[PDB]
Amino acid sequence: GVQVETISPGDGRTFPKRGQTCVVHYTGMLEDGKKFDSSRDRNKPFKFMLGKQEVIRGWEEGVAQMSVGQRAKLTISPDYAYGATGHPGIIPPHATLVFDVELLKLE
Ligand SMILES: [N+]
Repeated sequence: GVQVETISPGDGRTFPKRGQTCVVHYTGMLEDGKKFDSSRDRNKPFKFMLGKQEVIRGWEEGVAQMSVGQRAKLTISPDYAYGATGHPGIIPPHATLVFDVELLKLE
């Protein structure tokens, strides 16, 4: 599943609901700490609509437990990310992913 650990608290009241657009900044890493993706490097926030499955299951379930303004570390198992096949060339098979995610606002 996905484990959510707080890095900096959000408002503790406003939680994402299915259908809303989450605007986040994130950095993805492999178990070892190797960065594979980061909206922060592109200095452009990433947006996705909750419930539309346009992101991995771990994001759908983990970001829904975060509140606006919160920054958390999500540790995601293979079955909630890219599974056995992974994404050859970027993500290994059966990879446990770690994401540093900050929820900036909801639209
Ligand atoms: N995959």
